[PDB]
Amino acid sequence: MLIEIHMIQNHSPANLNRDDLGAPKTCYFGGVLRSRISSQCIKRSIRTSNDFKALLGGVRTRRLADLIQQEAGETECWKKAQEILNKCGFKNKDDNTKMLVFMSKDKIKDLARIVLDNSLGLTEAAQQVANVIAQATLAPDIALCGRMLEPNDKDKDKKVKWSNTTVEAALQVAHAISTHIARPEIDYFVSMFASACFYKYFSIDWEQLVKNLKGDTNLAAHTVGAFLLAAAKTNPSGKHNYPDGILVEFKNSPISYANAFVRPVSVVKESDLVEQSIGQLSNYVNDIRLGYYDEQSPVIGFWFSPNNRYPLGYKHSKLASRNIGNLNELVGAVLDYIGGFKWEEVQKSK
Amino acid sequence: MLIEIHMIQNHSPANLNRDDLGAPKTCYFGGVLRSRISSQCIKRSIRTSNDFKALLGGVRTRRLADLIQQEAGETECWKKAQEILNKCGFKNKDDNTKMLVFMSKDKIKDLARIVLDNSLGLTEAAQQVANVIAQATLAPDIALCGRMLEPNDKDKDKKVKWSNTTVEAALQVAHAISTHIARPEIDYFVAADDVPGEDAGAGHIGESMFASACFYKYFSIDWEQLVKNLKGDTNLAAHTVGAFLLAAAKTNPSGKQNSFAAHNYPDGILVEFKNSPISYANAFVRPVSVVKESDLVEQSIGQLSNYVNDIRLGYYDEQSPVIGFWFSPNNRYPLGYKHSKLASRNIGNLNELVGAVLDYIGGFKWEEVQKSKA
Amino acid sequence: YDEQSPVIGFWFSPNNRYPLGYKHSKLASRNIGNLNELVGAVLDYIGGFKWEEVQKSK
Amino acid sequence: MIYLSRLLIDTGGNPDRPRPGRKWLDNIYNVHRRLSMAFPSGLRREQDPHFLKPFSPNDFQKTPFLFRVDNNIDGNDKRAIIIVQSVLEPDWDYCFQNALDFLAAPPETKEYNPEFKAGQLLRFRLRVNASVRRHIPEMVQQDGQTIETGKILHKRVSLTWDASSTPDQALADWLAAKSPKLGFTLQRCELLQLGWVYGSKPEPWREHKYNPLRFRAALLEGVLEVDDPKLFLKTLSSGIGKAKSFGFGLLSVLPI
Repeated sequence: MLIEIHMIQNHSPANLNRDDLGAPKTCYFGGVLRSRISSQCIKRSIRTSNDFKALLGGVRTRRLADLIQQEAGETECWKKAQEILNKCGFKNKDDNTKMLVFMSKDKIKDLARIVLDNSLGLTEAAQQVANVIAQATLAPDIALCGRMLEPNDKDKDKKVKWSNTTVEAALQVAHAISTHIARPEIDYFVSMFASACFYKYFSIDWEQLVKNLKGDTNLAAHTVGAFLLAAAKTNPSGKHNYPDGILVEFKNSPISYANAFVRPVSVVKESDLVEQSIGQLSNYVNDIRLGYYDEQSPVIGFWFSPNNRYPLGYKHSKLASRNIGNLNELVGAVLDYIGGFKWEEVQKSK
Repeated sequence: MLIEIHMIQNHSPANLNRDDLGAPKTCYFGGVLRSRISSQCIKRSIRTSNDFKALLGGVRTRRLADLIQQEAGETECWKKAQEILNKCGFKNKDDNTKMLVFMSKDKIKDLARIVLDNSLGLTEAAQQVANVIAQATLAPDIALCGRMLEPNDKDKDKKVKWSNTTVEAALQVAHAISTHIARPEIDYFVAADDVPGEDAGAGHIGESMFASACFYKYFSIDWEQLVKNLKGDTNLAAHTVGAFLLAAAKTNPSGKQNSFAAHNYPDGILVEFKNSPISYANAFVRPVSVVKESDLVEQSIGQLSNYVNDIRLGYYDEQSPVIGFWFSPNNRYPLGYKHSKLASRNIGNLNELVGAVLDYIGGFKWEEVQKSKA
Repeated sequence: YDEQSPVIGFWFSPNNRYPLGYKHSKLASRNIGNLNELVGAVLDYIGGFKWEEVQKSK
Repeated sequence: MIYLSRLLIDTGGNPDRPRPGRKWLDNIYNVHRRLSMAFPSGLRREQDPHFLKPFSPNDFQKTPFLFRVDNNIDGNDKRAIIIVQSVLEPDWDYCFQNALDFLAAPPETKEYNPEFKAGQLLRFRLRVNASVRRHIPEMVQQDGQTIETGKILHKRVSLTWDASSTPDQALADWLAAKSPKLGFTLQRCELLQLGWVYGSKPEPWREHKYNPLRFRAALLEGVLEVDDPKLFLKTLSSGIGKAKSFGFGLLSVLPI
């Protein structure tokens, strides 16, 4: 099945994304301009957070020869590794390579073992190195973010071959869009700034996560729980600012509630921006509940608010199965629907 | 009688269809730039969909001999099949023939029998393969999208003859266009090298292009040609129509959707049955401009309502009645907001919209139509 | 030409969606809002042929 | 009677159209040169009044000029903002008479005059590069193993903080430490841009060379208090930090 998390959060502009010109990212949605948080920004912010630090099993390196010279101790295995990587296909422009390698933190030792071994030639070393960095997949970060690693062919030996160096992603993160029109800064041609209301949509494929992790189940459950905790407990760059409301549902087809905010939630009062947005979401959800979700497989959902402050049921519609107020209880409630999955026993897996 | 599906669907910021340079597909309509989603992409997303997976009896292959080997068993048949296909009219310059064969249907077992038949030589075996490729004629996606292949006459020794291949497809898909000015945006991405380095550290600097738009999609199914292309089997025809309607209603192109997840659903579906095909893209010749007290989707539906009412009143023939089914999600945006009841009925859910479409088509239902998997 | 032959013209738009010019009118002798009525008016000016019995010619 | 105006840059629209303004802002020296030429010497206007000659900076005059790179006046249009000030009269019809593709709207200018009082509140945005002059051990080659000599190189390291300190109050403490020297006192300030700023420089048969210009910029905003009005008039049009000529010293005179 597919787990979909729609959260409403308040994010100050001092803790957001930027383009090459220092501008906060903006997108044209519904004909009006909105503040945007890029999907890769949320992805790396979840990756480098404290909650996901136990599952940071992947590395993205242009300088792999430095990682080769981290455990051997002997000085003279840096140039040999560089020539091995050049013969595999990765160009030698500087101490770093020209391509980005998505690796895992258990084959670096094997790479150093192959490099330090002097009983084999350069071509067989390149073949063994490709066999190493083509199955380096057993990492939850690799499973979530996906991988597309690909070598250069003009500067590669004709005998060394490459296996399937492509792992398809299991995480579909939408670009976060502000429900309101983005607040203009004070034009200077004449605690400080109000946080913007952001809608985030994360889709995780359970099946794609479990074939990306070679069938390992409790590691994937720990990955999902830590991802939810990191999504509700992060702030991209800098820096509790808890999300205003989290809806988690489980269906077989992806659905985006972004069209709730085709009409901007244009509220003059600053304190009414959040709950009105929640109301708008409920309206659209109800329509998507009725206009598309009948028969076949009914979808169930769990709603979360800080101590149940902002409900989403319009006080009569049971479109959310339960409204809970604890984030860890939300993680437990979404873990046990997939089957068993006690959160207290899932942390003992990488 | 002609089945017509018009859809209004607002997408989140994404890049559903890209060119070789990564730019989203634009078009110049009404003198202004619109976001374009190609009809081929919609056709593939329909064909490679969850609901339209029971009718995917159509394969487009250059690796034909490897399927022959796959279902031929442990016997080695690649070389003889390659020679037979070479003299049949499919040249081979590598480990792939340069001829996309839409023989499609799952009678690969017949081609296997001709290939492994150690009783006839290569010429009449090529003839018996050629007369079984020409009689594909089945599976719903060939009735929807036909064939073109014409062997090769710089090869294919003249002792072997060939038969008809063209299927004369019954599905017409317009390229989906936006109702307003295309707004393409630059996105900045970095790689952010994980290990510490001497510099600030970013493994890759580059640009990506995306956009957000409200698309109008147009599908036309010629019911009689679709029945003729299936050689009868009206139940398979109705299953094709219903699966096409449901799959087009819930599917999106998979281009760049892992980072631009925009699985939004349509807000307006106008299904109309009539003898002549009509495209309402002229409704959006003028771009939709956002008004302060309404949204872009509602304005697009209003412009569609105005143009559809004008078209029905201006092209009305008493001997050819024109009807309409209007579906909105839980009646979110009614079509005739101003004065008119344009559609014969407004329908709140997709399932009985499909059921009413099948009721008009032949009075068939959605339940017993499922049996013809083919 | 403004005299002798007066050039009779008919303007058809779907439900009069587009008027033939927002300037001074009477450029077209009849602003017809239907195609079948335009065919009937054309056949009437050709000499009074109704659409029904010309269909029986072939 | 200071000279405050606005230059307006698109940074948007169709990505397929090559926009020379976008690469104009993506380097320090380009905007520095273009705004430096924006106060030409008076004899050149008498000689060539049409901006139609190969220029030379020796013919130009030198003034401690300064600008500000901002963006995003919203209202359904992303747009980029250049705020310039110096001491002499600039010209905008002379400067961008062939560079209409650089801008997205014609520039505008009015007369502005600043006033200051004692113990009066203010609102400000500044940009100062994080620069701490330090003695470092040299670290060169990096060919597999580290190699150092006893020489201690002298440069300006970017600001670093201890692991038990967030960047926010670290830069707040920097601004609090630098406040009483320059002539003001604050109660709180907000960090909203910490990052890296990159550039390159050409210099004099000869060749051209590229070296990555490096600056740890820090743009802040919000609520200023003063201790004396006389300690602020010498701060405007001069700068308070480093990279003074590079556009890192504008005092936002918005008393509110």
